Amino acid sequence: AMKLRALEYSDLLFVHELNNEYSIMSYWFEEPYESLTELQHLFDKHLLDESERRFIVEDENQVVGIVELVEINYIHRNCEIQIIIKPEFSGKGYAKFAFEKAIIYAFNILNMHKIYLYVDADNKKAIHIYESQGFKTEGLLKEQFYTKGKYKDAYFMSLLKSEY
Amino acid sequence: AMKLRALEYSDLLFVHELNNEYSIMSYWFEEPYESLTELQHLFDKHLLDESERRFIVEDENQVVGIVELVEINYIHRNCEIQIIIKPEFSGKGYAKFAFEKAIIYAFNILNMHKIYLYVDADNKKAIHIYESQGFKTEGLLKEQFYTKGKYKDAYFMSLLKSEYIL
Amino acid sequence: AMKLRALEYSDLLFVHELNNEYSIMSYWFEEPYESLTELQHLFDKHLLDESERRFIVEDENQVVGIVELVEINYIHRNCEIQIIIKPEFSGKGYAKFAFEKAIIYAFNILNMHKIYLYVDADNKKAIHIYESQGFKTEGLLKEQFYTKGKYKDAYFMSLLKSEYIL
Amino acid sequence: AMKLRALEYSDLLFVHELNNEYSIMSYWFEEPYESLTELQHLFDKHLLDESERRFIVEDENQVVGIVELVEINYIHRNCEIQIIIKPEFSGKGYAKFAFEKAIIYAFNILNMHKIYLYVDADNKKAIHIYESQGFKTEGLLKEQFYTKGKYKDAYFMSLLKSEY
Amino acid sequence: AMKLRALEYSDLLFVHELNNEYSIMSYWFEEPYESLTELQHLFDKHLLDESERRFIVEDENQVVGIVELVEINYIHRNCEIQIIIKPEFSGKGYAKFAFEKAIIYAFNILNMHKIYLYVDADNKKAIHIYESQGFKTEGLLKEQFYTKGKYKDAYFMSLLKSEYIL
Amino acid sequence: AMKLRALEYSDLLFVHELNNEYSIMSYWFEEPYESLTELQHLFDKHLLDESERRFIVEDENQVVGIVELVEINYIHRNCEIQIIIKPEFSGKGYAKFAFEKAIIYAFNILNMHKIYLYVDADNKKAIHIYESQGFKTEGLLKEQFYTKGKYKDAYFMSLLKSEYIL
Amino acid sequence: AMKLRALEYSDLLFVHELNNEYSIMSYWFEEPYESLTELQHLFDKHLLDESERRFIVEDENQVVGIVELVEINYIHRNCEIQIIIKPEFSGKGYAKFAFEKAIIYAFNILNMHKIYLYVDADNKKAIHIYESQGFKTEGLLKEQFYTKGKYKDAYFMSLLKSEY
Amino acid sequence: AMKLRALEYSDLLFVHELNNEYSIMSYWFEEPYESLTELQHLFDKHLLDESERRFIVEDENQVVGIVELVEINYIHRNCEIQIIIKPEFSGKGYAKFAFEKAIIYAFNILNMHKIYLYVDADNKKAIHIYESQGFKTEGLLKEQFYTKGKYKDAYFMSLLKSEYIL
Amino acid sequence: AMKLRALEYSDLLFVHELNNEYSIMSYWFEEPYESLTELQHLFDKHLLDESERRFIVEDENQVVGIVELVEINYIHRNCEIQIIIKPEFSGKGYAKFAFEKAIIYAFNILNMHKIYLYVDADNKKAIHIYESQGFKTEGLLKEQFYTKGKYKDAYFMSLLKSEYIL
Amino acid sequence: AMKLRALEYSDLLFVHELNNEYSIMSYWFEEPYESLTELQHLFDKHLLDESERRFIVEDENQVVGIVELVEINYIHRNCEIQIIIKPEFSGKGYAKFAFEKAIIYAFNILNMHKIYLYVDADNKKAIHIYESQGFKTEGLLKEQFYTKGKYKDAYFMSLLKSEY
Amino acid sequence: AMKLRALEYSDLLFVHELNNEYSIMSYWFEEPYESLTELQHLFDKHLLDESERRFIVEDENQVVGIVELVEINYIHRNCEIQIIIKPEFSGKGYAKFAFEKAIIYAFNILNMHKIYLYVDADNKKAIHIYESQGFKTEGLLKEQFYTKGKYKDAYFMSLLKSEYIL
Amino acid sequence: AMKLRALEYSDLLFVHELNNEYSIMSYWFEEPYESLTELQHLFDKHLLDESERRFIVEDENQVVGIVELVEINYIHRNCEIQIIIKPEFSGKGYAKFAFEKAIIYAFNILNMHKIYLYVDADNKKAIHIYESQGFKTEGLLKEQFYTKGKYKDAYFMSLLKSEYIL
Repeated sequence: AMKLRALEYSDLLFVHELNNEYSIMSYWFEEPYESLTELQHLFDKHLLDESERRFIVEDENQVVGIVELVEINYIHRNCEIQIIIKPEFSGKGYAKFAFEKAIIYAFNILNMHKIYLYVDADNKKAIHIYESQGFKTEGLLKEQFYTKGKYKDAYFMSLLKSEY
Repeated sequence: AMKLRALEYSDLLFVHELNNEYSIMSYWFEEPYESLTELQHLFDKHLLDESERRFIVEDENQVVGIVELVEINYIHRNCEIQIIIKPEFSGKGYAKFAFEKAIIYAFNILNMHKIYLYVDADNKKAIHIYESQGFKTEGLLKEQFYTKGKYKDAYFMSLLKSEYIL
Repeated sequence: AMKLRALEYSDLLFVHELNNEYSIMSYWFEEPYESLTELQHLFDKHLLDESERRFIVEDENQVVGIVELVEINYIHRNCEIQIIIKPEFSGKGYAKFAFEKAIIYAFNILNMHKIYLYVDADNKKAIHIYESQGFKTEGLLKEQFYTKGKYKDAYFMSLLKSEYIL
Repeated sequence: AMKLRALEYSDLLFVHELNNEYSIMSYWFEEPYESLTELQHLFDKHLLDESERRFIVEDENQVVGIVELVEINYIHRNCEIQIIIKPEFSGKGYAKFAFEKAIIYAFNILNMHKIYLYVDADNKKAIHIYESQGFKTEGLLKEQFYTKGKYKDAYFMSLLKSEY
Repeated sequence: AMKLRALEYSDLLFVHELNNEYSIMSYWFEEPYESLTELQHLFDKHLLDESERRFIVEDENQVVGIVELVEINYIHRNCEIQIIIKPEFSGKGYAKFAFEKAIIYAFNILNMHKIYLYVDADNKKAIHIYESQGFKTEGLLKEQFYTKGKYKDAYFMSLLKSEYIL
Repeated sequence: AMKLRALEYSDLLFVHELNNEYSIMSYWFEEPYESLTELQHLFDKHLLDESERRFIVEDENQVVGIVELVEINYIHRNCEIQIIIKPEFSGKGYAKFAFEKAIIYAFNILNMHKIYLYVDADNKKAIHIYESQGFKTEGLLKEQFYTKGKYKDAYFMSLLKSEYIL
Repeated sequence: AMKLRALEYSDLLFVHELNNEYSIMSYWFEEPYESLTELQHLFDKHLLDESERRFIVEDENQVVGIVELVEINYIHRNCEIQIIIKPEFSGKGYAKFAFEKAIIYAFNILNMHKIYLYVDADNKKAIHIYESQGFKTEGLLKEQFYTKGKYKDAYFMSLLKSEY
Repeated sequence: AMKLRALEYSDLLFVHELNNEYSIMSYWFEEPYESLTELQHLFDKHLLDESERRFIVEDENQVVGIVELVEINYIHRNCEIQIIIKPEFSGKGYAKFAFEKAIIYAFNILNMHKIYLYVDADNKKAIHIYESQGFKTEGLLKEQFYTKGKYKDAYFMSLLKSEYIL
Repeated sequence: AMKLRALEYSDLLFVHELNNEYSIMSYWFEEPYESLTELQHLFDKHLLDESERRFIVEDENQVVGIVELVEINYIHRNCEIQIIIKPEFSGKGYAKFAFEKAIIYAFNILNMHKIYLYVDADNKKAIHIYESQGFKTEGLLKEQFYTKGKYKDAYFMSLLKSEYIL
Repeated sequence: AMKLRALEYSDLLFVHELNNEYSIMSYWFEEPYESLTELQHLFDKHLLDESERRFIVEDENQVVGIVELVEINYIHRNCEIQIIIKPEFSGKGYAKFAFEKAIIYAFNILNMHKIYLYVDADNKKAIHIYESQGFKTEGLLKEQFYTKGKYKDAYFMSLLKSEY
Repeated sequence: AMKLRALEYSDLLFVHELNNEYSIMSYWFEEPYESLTELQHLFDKHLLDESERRFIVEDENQVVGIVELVEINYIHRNCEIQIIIKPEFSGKGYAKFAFEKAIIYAFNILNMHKIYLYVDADNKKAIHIYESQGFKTEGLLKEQFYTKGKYKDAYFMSLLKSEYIL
Repeated sequence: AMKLRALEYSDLLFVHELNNEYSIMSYWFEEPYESLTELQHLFDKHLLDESERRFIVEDENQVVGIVELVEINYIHRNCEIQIIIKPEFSGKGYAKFAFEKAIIYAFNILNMHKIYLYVDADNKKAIHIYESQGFKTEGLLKEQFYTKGKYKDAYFMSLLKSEYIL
């Protein structure tokens, strides 16, 4: 049994660890540096931010990951989606479930018209996970991000509600 | 023995659980997403908001639900009513008790002239529970809400004090 | 042994209970709805309010009630008096003692020239308890309040210092 | 032609003068002392106070008086009414018009159930003005106010909507 | 030539005049009382309120009215519409132009799915002006408002984008 | 024609001058140093201070002086009175009129039971001006103040309301 | 062994009790009403108030009373003195010691030129305690205070440093 | 002679006009609604925002347009570029000059590694103006925006510094 | 005719001119750098600072200098004195008048017991002006200050009230 | 006649223009972008900043330039010096005078022990102006700044008080 | 083994004890009165005050005293020094160690040019302890302080870095 | 196993110790004085400061040191690097690992173009530890700092990314 539940202050500890792991943040072009105090101040800052919906992917025993619908625009009705499953719990398909539930939330609850995401071109794993759900590559932004000491190309992929 | 009491800060932990259940919030067109900190900040924000009266529905042993009189207008003397009995305690008549007690509170204490509510046209259970108390359908707002990925119609039902006590 | 002391923050919980009992509040035309947080914010708000003196009525064992000198005007030298003894401790004469001590505080310490009160015209018990101390009815405000789904009249009663010393 | 219009900051000057006249304030048990700065701070303080409705009685040429519905309670549905016409403009029936318009506002707009007022027992003028409109004496509060160096009795009068 | 533009702080002087006219506010169940300072503080308060879009209706020479899209919900994708053309400029078709431009703004720019409004059941002028644009009566809320000392019913009318552009 | 009115912010400039004249302040044991900005901040500070009533004494043409009812205590019902007529307008009897009107304000409007004042034992002019109105010396505080490089004694004088009406 | 020590937040509990005793406050014309919260807010308010010096009179075992040098004026170099010994500990001369130490503080530390006090004319006890230390009656303010339902005369007494 | 300067508060009025023209905003997928007060508050809000560089495009006589380097990221070293020339001054080549100067600012002063932009797939004029400077289409985001009552696709175009120096 | 009056906000423009003259600030070991805004913020900061009494020295026609009693300690009853007469008005005896008036103010109004000052050991002009009034050298602080790129000694001079008036 | 005077709010207009000129800011590695509002907020922010001393170089008629002693450290007793003369007024030796006066201020008034500065290696003009006053090159920081689309080397030069 | 370390908030309890001892504060002309809350607020106030360096003097087992470098001026490069060793730990040479360590801190870390102090002319113990380290009497300020009900003279002593290390 | 992590508030205590050791700070020209409260306020102050990246150097068991990338400039793309390994854990090579990991962070994550540092010319150990990683001396700032009662020269050393990848 797996579920998605709103992010809570009490969970920031977990979110702290993830945000300070190099391997995880790198694949998503993030910086693996964030004090718990800064994370808590950011949680408080965006407490009423209706452009974001940060969730927690939880299995039958503990929290396993995070999934975020960010840049939620209510005029164009689209939003970016980000998924991060801790490598400790990779091996059990949590990413696909979290992705499906996040898509269902964005379309059926937030009434979004389109979802999009940026994925490292070399991250064929996540690329295939996304393609399985109906996401189609719409762009190839070359040298759009800098990580591991090099500029990396990123696929801009997306999915329309009409296609879902 | 059942009662309604004022919603307390200490009760938010329960309300939180209800505000994140998809099945519960859906029937009320709400969004099943709210951090405990957000709920607390909102409680603090509306602490002195006289347009709201959020009661907790409690039974002989523990809390069971929440009934709220919101959008209380004191010029037109009307307010919206919302009921949410946790499914764990469903089928015990708590909904009817809480709804009737809230009607009495609105008419006899708040001196309201009219009460109204929006109910999904498919929730015949709630429509019947409301009709039993005297609420009559006054409108059908088609595609008025959006839930479960579809636009849902809503009966605007209401009850007048004159119809409730003559 | 009975006494009156100043209302303390730590006492608010007791007050909270009283402020949510419909039976206690209705006779005083108040609304039986108040979260503990709202009561605490109100206590902090009026902490320096010199127009109010809220005393706790305590018996030999525990707190039994509340008395209040509100709307204290220092130019006209008068103030409204309110008393509430929890029904659990009713029938033991606490209300008369609290009324006497509050009158003494108003006249001898606050240097008030007059005390007044509103009492439901049907509440003959409180009316006689007040008349015993010399409070005389000076007005009949018809339909002055709304409670229990009906408009209620109220006696405006009062006692001058010149009548208290005579 | 006479009218009632919401009180404005720009009118406080007038309200200042009235509030510092002994003869006027005395009949209404008020204190004839108020700096313009204090009056402006009080106007700002009660800007969003929904328990009050302060108006201005204006004739065909200038402002003549003030009329206030205060202590507006929306549970018991009643409020106190106060009227003050500057003596310069006494002689033309402005008080009766202002009173009638204030009653109409309280009953037909604020949906009030009862209106009440305190009037000095010796103020037979205002007493008769009020009795003409249907107000009935409900109480005689003796020595309820102190002015001109003596305690004065005050009639508590009122009018129900059913009677109006 | 007629246009709708964003409401500006400098325009409040006009809005003030409209917010204190009994005849205008009555048909919209509003209260004809608002100090210029209150209106300014409210404008400042809702400056960043994305649930509102308050347009001023202007003609070839001067301002004539105000049309507002309020209660903009971005989940259910619906909003309420309100029109007020000053009587001085009535009978010139400004109301129809402003209403149609506001409908277009809501459907084509705000990406709204439905528009609705409350109209007094006696204001057949406004009911007809709204029916001409495609609005259909979806409800009759009896005694829903209180104005001119009487409880007034209100037609809940609405228009769907699907019905407006297919 | 002479009058007393409430102290206004616009009057502070006048006050400023008086508050920087050594001759005027020394007799009242004050310090002749006060920037206009400090006086304005003090006026704003005590704007809502109900313990003080600062009146301007105005003649037929211009402002001539200041009178003050300070340390107004509403439990003991007394207050200190202070008067200062600019030497430019001295000798015309303004001080006696201001004293009489201030006493009348304290007794008849503020409902004071007693008025008191401090006056330099050498200032026989002010002493006689006070004794004319019924103020009687109740104390001689020796070396109570320090001015002009010397410790100065002061008469504590006062007048009861019972003596003022008799 | 007796001592005087600066008033501390931790001692306000004691100061609370004293301030709510009718018999004690009455003799000093104070009002026997004060919540602990108000007392703490007042302590915080006057934390940096250099016009006051509030002490605590402590014996060999516990706190017994309070003594305050208030209205400290540094131009005229004088201040009012107030002493309150809890009746429980009356019987042991704590008031005389506290008074002497407060006088020594005012004169030798604060460099005051004169000390004064108000004492109820009927309080012959405190009057004699003060006269023993050299205080001389300088005034009789009749009906200066109101307590126990009556106006009471108060002796204004004082002591110069030159006389001490 | 044409130039680019920093956006000043005094310029906001001009911006205001541009930000309320439907024709100008629709092509950039913006909403043509913004009170002057909101624009001023936004200018003050982002005054210290180092992620944005908003320049005014000025000609020999007056201000003609705006250019903007927004979403400036200093880790990945890229930023979005936006340009708007008022239609009154269109056809004179101002847009190309502004684009060139903004690219030069981004690459030579901000040390950016890449610039990118969104442009409506139908706006062939802007597309060619961008392609002239070396911006190459890297993506086609279908139904990425909503304007004029229709979902619109957008080319994601961009230019690297290595292509600009080569 | 010469006088000393309280320093006013409006006077800062003059003080500014003096606070940026190297020759003036040097003899007083101050730094000849201070923006008008800094001077204004400092005036506002010390507005209620009772440890300072900053007088402006004025003549028959215009302002000429500034004399200040700073570091006013009310336990030890001593304060430092500083004089600055603008060179334009030098050689007219303004310094002696201002210094003597300040001494009188300190001893006779502030009730100070001792006055002191630091003076450069080379400024024999100031040393003599101070000795003429009774100030006696009590210390020689070598290399106590740093000005004109060199460490300068300073005479600590002082005057007792007992020595000034016996 | 030339002088240096403290920077004033009223002068920020001038400072605005200079700060938005590309040629000037480039030689000093600054960014030629600054709104007048931002400049005023920065002036207010550093109003009490004792680590800075910003002056204005003024000739017989108008303001000509700016000179700043920044990063004033009072432990190590050193500070950076920056000079900017508007090109309109280049041709009259204002830079040398401003530099000399700033050095005199830093050493003789601020009691500094050492002054230092960064100058573009290609800016032989300013380099020689500085060398004339006794400044000696202590370092060559290669690619220390980025301007005009290229990394530029900067001479770190300085002057001790003992050498001055 | 002895050391000096920065004063910590947790250390205030000790400092409090020293700030209320008459014998200790007297020799330093301080007032033996300070609530723990006042001391804490002052510590918080001067938390970022670079003019002060308050060290605690600790021994092998526990805290023993406090040594402070105050009035640190960074233009003239001088500061005042104050030592207070609790009498319980007197006669063990802690004063000399702390004073010498503070001198070293001022000259070698803070880069001060001169150190000075005020000492009661009767405290020959402290005068000798200071002379042993090189401090030389530079002034005699008579009646400069007031303690134990008498005006006390004070030696202004000081030490130059040039005299300490040549 | 050794690692670098982000500096946490809970780590400040460790930092506090290091920041009060004269031996550790002197080599980095810092002052060995800092209360824990000041360090906490500084951590909170720079919490959102993107110009700094303060890492803790941790070994297999406990925290051993600190490394810092400060003065991070994103236009010129450079930053200063600082390292401090507590002497207790010196000699185990932690400093070289921390330096390498910090350089990697600056170049590969922050995208820095150059790193630089100041090191005491006598600290040959740190100089060689830096030269091993490719840092080359670019300047000799003589008498650039003041510590241990003497002015000290410092090597300005640095490493480009082009040299790090080559």
